[PDB]
Amino acid sequence: MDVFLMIRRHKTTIFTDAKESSTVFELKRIVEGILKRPPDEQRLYKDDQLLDDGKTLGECGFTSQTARPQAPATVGLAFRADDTFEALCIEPFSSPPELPDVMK
Amino acid sequence: VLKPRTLADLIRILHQLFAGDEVNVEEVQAIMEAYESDPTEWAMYAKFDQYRYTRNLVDQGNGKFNLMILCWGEGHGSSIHDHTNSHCFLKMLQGNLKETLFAWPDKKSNEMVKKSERVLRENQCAYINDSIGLHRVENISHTEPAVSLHLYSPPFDTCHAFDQRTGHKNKVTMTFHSKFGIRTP
Amino acid sequence: MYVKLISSDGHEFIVKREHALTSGTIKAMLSGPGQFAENETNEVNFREIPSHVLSKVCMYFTYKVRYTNSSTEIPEFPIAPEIALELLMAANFLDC
Amino acid sequence: PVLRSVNSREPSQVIFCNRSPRVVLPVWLNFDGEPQPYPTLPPGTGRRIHSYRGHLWLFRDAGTHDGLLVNQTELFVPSLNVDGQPIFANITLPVYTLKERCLQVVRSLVKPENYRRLDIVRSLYEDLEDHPNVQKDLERLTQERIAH
Ligand SMILES: CC(=O)N[C@H](C(=O)N1C[C@H](O)C[C@H]1C(=O)NCc1ccc(-c2scnc2C)cc1)C(C)(C)C
Ligand SMILES: [Fe+2]
Repeated sequence: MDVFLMIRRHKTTIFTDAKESSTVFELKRIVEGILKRPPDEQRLYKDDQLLDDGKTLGECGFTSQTARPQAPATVGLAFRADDTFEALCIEPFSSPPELPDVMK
Repeated sequence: VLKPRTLADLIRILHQLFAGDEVNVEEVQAIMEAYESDPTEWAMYAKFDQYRYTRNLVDQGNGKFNLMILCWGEGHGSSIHDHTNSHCFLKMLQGNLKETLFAWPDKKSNEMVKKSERVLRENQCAYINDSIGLHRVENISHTEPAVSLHLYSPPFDTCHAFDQRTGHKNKVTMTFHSKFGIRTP
Repeated sequence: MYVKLISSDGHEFIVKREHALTSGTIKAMLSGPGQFAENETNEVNFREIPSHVLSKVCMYFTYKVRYTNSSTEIPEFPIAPEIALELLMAANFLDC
Repeated sequence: PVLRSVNSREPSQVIFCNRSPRVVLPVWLNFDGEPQPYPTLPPGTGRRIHSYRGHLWLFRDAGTHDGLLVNQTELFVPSLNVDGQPIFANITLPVYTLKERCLQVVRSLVKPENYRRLDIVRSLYEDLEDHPNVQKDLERLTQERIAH
């Protein structure tokens, strides 16, 4: 069973997938393969809650109907400065113009 | 016997027959039975509704007679109806229908009486008027539809519906699902 | 295997390469002689597609890649009305 | 006309299965090749219907005439019931292009009288007005079969 995620930090967002039965550490492993930072220099969040390295994604809340290809779930990412960690920061996307009245 | 080669031929013949001074309902029925149903020749009038049967007008017949095709789903059926003193012919194009004939009501409400009950096999053509009684037609099949060819002379928009339990009347005005092959909502 | 798509407002979107080739114009860019030489960075700037629609576009990418060979049922791709007009312009440009 | 049902008169029971989120309109192609519609199927519903070997079907959104797939092709022809088992026709969404999916959506929200009041390049006004139609698709499909 596959979940579909956007891993987000600052203005960088990653589109990737994983199995509901794969763990958070395993997810840092592939974030390592993309932005080249080891999992010990990474923090992963679901909204505001830091995620345990050994908890499986299904156990953190990412499941079949919560993280779908056409509507992926969001995973926050924070790196280590080199002493300790930065604050979790994610810039939102832009906003669409207000709906034309011709479309009700 | 005059054997209609096509459905159009049968329609050309009927127009001639109803142009004469006297209509012989034995000869009309015989010639309608004679036409061997060919779906390529009437498929355009075969339109189905999931919930009820459909009335599909084909020819309004120079004001002297109506020609319709009715389309019966699985389990679809008429109500107990009269024919407003007009001749009525029914020919099977596809499937079967069970005709159940009822006698008219005694005046105080009571369950009407089944006089007879018969099945109409394909290409068979029946005749009914108010002189023989009132009927109700249903498609008994659980798996296949029914398609029938109706001729009513004079044409009528009106007739009466009968509660089998009481016999009291409610008179209806009949819709048309299509006219000449075109949907009419 | 991954390529970086950059929006007009500077949002970076890293998606799988074979996902991005869902776009006919991206496939034209990167499958022929426009392929990134290794001395280059795997970045494509879309300087007129804002981030709220570009993010939507990669959602379609994963959707299409996931359900193209599904054989019994697929969901509908949802489009909010506010982004519908802007999304339709990005799809016409991206040819997908 | 090449896309026509053949008058086989050999019956063939069929299961129509709508596993789309749309209201499906079954469309039969008569012996002259003209389309005739049939009762609509709500989402999630299945019905066992009466048909014949060699008859041509296709399936559309009953409200927008968007095209639908049936066993992952757009045309459906039943064979003969081998051993009296039914034939299954599985109606699904296709994976629309993003463009055709947005055009579906904004046709859903703005009346055609007002397409050209939208600030989009006029290349897309004509695209909006090119409403999905089944004889335009028949056009394509017959000329797809001529080129074997
Ligand atoms: C001998 C022949 O080919 N007959 C045709 C015929 O019976 N057909 C044509 C197609 O094969 C389907 C078949 C038919 O009309 N079947 C009855 C039917 C009624 C409702 C439905 C549906 S579709 C969705 N819900 C329902 C209930 C499907 C078929 C007609 C009578 C239309 C010329
Ligand atoms: Fe009658």
